[PDB]
Amino acid sequence: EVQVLESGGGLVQPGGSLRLSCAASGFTFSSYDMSWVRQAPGKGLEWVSGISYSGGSTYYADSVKGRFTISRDNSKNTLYLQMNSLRAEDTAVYYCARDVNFVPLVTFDYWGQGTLVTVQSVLTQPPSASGTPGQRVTLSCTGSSSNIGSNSVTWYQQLPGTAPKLLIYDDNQRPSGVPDRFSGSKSGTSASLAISGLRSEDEADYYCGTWDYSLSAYVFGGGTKLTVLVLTQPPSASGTPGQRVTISCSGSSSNIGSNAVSWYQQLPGTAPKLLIYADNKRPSGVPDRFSGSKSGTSASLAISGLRSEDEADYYCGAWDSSLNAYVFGGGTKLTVLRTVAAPSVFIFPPSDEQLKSGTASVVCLLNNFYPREAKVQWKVDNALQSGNSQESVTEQDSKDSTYSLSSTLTLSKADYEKHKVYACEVTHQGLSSPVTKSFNR
Amino acid sequence: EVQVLESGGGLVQPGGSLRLSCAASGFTFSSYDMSWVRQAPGKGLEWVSGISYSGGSTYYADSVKGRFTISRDNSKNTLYLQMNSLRAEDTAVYYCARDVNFVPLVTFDYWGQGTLVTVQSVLTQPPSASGTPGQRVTLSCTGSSSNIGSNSVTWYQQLPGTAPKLLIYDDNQRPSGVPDRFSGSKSGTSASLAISGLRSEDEADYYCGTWDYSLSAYVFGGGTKLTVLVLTQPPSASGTPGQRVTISCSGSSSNIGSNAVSWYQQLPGTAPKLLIYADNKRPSGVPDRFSGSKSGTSASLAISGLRSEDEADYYCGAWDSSLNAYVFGGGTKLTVLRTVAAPSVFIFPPSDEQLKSGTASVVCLLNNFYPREAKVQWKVDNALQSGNSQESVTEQDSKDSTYSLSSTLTLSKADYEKHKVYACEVTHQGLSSPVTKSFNR
Amino acid sequence: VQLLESGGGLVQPGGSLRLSCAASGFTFSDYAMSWVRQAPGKGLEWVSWIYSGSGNKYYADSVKGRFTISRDNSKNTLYLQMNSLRAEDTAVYYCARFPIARTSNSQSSYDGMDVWGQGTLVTVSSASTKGPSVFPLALGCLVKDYFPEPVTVSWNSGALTSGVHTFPAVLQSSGLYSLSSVVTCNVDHKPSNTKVDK
Amino acid sequence: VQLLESGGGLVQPGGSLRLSCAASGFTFSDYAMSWVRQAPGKGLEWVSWIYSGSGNKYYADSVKGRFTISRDNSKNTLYLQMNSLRAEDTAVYYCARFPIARTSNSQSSYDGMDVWGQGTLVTVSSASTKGPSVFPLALGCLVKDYFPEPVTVSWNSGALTSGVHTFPAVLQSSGLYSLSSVVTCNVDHKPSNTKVDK
Amino acid sequence: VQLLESGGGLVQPGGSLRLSCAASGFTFSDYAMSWVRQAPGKGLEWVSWIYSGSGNKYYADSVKGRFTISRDNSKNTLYLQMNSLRAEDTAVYYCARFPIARTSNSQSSYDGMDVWGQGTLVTVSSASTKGPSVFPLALGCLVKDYFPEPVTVSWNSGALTSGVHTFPAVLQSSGLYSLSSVVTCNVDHKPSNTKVDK
Repeated sequence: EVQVLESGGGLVQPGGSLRLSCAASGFTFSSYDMSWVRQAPGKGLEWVSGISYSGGSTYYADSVKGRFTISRDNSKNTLYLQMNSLRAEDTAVYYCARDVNFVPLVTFDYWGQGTLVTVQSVLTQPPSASGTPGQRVTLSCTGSSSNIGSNSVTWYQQLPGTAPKLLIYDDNQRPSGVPDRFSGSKSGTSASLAISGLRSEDEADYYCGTWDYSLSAYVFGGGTKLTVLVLTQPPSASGTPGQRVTISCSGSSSNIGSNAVSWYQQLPGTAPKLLIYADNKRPSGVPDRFSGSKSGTSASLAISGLRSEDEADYYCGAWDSSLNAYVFGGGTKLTVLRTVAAPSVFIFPPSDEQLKSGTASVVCLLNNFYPREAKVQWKVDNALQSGNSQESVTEQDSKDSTYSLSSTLTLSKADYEKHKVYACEVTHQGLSSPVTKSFNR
Repeated sequence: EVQVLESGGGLVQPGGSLRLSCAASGFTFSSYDMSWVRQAPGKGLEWVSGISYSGGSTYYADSVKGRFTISRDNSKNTLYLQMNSLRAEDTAVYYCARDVNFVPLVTFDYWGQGTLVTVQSVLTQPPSASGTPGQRVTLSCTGSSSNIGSNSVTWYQQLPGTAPKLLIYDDNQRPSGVPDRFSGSKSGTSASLAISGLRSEDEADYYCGTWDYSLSAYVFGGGTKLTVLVLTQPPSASGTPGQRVTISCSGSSSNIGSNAVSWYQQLPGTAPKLLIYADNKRPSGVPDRFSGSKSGTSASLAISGLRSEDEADYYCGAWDSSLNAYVFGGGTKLTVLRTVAAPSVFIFPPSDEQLKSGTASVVCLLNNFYPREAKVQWKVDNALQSGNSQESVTEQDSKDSTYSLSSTLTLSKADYEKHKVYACEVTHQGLSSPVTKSFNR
Repeated sequence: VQLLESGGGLVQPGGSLRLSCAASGFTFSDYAMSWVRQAPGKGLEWVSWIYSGSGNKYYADSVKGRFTISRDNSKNTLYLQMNSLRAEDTAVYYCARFPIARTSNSQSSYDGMDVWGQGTLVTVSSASTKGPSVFPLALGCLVKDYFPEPVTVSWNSGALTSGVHTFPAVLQSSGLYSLSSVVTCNVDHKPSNTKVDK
Repeated sequence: VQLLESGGGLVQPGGSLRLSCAASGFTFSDYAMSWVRQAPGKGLEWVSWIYSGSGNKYYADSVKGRFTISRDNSKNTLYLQMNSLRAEDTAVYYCARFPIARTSNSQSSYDGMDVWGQGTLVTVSSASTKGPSVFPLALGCLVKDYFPEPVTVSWNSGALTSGVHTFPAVLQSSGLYSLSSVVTCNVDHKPSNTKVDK
Repeated sequence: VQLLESGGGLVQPGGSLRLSCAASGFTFSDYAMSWVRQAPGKGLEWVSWIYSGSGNKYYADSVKGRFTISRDNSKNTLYLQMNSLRAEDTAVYYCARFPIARTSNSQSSYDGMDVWGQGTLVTVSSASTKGPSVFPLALGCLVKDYFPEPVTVSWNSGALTSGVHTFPAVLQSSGLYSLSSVVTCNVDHKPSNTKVDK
């Protein structure tokens, strides 16, 4: 802990006096330079003053030159700012910042919480910069040969309502705790910060600070409030039993990137079962092979060691922060690669209660066949049906892992006796030679 | 810890005396037999002497019989070798080895670090044996009925420049810390060690040691230094979006086997971006899906979850130890498998400034079409152009992931008015019926 | 833990009715609740979601205004008033418990639709009902001209279970569904409330 | 980190000139440097590599003797004198930083060509320059008879960006290149230094 | 660990003989022993299994009564008396050590047939032997008219090893086998005990 508490801020009147005291613990307070920095309510940071390790050299901003006295008592390891002959412009929040390095390469790492005292910037940093998630935004400081060119440029990220935080020091490096996402840059008399990829936590004010060997002050930057501006799933994945199938769905940042994805397994005719509830985690009661992993915007459900119980519709669902809806995936139809079976072919002439009912529904069946692709053509004595027969195939068998199809031809009562023979020809890979039972009237 | 430190080795002269003392801690030093073993620089182990648990029975090698006195003081738990009337052959490194078991089944597990003293083998173990990785090498000791047949055979693996390490004891077993890879064997008067599969850590000297009930010494084995014995890249890989594409390039041992491969992604019209820098590792700022893996001489770049931003030229580059050049890869042109689009066909008659310029460049365009394969034939009133029209297709669109092609026919100024109608016929999969706008003069 | 839905049946187009979901086996007030729609032979279409009556109720973009979800923690029930019903809403409604409260060590379907009820079936159609007609045919039995889906078809009243394959019903020209059970047949049609043993 | 190349332009065959690569954003003396050649519409040819001036300079087998690489760590620049230039060397030269110093925890493109500059373009040809000729045509605009490549072509000076497809120029019988931008057109030719708004 | 079988040779149909399996390298009394039959070019047909002489001996269903297995732990040998031999028993017999005693940390082929001997070859046939006749052919040599299988055929007495392909012998109309070695030829026939160098 290198915390620096601070107090002494309250309601005062113009032309008065105020003693601000901040106490530093956890480090050798008598060896590090410190400084007082000021932030007007809703305005960029303004560096009040700064005192060296020994307290011998003191530096003051020319806006407050000649009326603020910075002092440092190393015995109690505390540091004071004596504000005298105050003005109306001094109403702000005050921090005392630890200086990591000597001047001129000033580096403010640890900052006080903030004391609310009630009573132009050299670096022409842009007032604001708008970014988008995943973008590469370069927010560029600007100074003279005394500000940027000769001394280190340090970048502070101040979240709304918190003390500033160091991001970049010495023009290039980052502290232990800053993601590499942020990158410093400096060229001639112009510095910059590059944020590659943005998140919701990059919404903050970014300030560039540099010492001056001519102005003899640590000028800050101005504002630059950085602003950030359907689960597409495969229709039918498949794999052989014992394989590891990857069902990868993808939505958006609002759909899945920033929300917990879930994976459900709906077997035919049954309610879905949640197999994955977090981006990775798995509920108890589910086999350990059902792994889940969300990388960025793509969530992968890995099913290892397929079996006859693993064939089902695997949906991925995630809440939408924008649309405000728990959007599901398209629905991956997982099927196991079985050896091609032999379609057992049957046919039934319509019963006499069909004749008593006024219709004739003649049925042809193909049982225990793989794969799903198969055709049935109603050859009624070398004649093909014209868009009257209807057929639906079963789902893959829960144990045999095979298909069953039934084609029904629903013809008129008088149409049954006007013809003599009805038959159904089958086209499948398992039976190159067509098989057909030609029943007669 | 059963460590045994040892000291007392230094520069001496022939015919002198030297006291070597080794101190053992962590075990009951007064209950285990110990011994002094000697290794001439660049020569196999030679067992100097050995003293029992009580210090009552002492055994000496006949090469050093009558001039070395082994002694043991259990009170301080230390053990001494008094070398007297030294010879030139005694310049070596000395170890004191703890004996796990009684004699004759001697078993040397813990060894001293080695004291450098400066001043034939009974077991005819082969001088050397050459092996290959993953091989099954049998290095066979050989002795008489007194060496191998009656007493346990223990195998020590001495890494270059370290103390020996026990591998096999009692002809069959292994210590707690030796992989099962090593297997002892003994038949009659011939012992052997079998290493099934070899690695870089099996490069060592393997010695067979056995007691003698006739010679009354622990003879070692001799040596047996076990010894282990353009980036061709696909021109255009592809895959559907969401798939995992493997771009596998291969060079040589000098190209890629012994040097770190790197994978770069050059989007059309932009500088390449390093996606992989090590054989496996990935720089920050690159999506985690870009995996890399170098197996032997073949490096694989795996791109999982393709998108409209993933289409680029993926090069693999590796330094050459022989040619001394960062040999790169042919350049894999990755493209995403999009649904075949409809080529929007347009044509433009040459402007009148073409006539004022002296040429006529008539252009035909096919926009938003997939795949890359498409043809344009300039049908100038049922006549085909003869090698004058030139065309170049765009790269796959950064967002639409489709192609755009333009064919330009550059004919003479007088050639434009000598004919009346010019037209361009298109051949593509997306438009079976050709589409053409027949402009007129 | 069990959620039982009631109120699924014949609905005239533009009609009004009330799905009631009795939830038992868990502290009903602690978990959010939701309704999920599944058109026959189609995917899961989220209907609506609620946690507190006084809070914000969330609805699908296609049902905003014509649906109203509510809770009754005293009765441990979740109510869905659907009014001015449109044709595409003929479906199966599942009452799903959406946990929104994760505790320290107890890790439980936080934010996942945890448990789904059996689901009722709502038919938004002006067509009237018609009793199933059973016709005996591997022994089989057709069940034709019943409205609406579903009908519970079985062999020997569930005594003979192995080999009983049921294929989904079809939408015929008359708009009347038909299945067949293949290996007496029990055909039970709840909407028309007829039990037939053939 | 940025590497900016300068010195790419018209070169008479057998001529002499100097590519200067200003490197900023990193400790220049802490990383080897290299030049990489890319013939127009072709792969990358490793030109040369250097780490120290007193150190051995690696050169490609095809450029040994006619190329000379050097550093200036005071100016943070990498210089390449190319003399007696041959025809195949017309290309784009990239100045690439080749890290050769890996540290313990900091893992950084050790031995990988890490960062590549924008690259200049060198034309080894005796043909003189010629200003581009812009001809307005999905709205399009041809730019023909300009030498040498590249030319920066855009619609409405970059205001209209979506749908602007640029195809690579071609080598005609006259040796004069031509592109066209399709959706005013801004055509900026640096070697001839002409800005045309049509 | 090594198991060496002896006693494989010519057997008249209905004859009697004794396979002796000398086992060395392990404590013979601790592991069960077994005999496994392999018809030439066929699968492994288990013959018999034993652990103690006074215990229960297990035999294949096809060999019950005509086979007798026994041990001799003093000699570390496993004996198999086969009598009234039938035609299908012409095969290769392997003496296999079947560990049945697993210890705490030592995990060793418990209940697995661990180590198999080289196996002898038993021919149950009344046909007499006949010396091989070499017929030199990629160089090659044909060993025809030898009875029974096997014969050890090699090139240059094993000096020339690479490229020596040996194909399995065939059963001809005369019942006499024949191979050929392709790349002097050494043909060694143990049953007829003839060594031929051609």
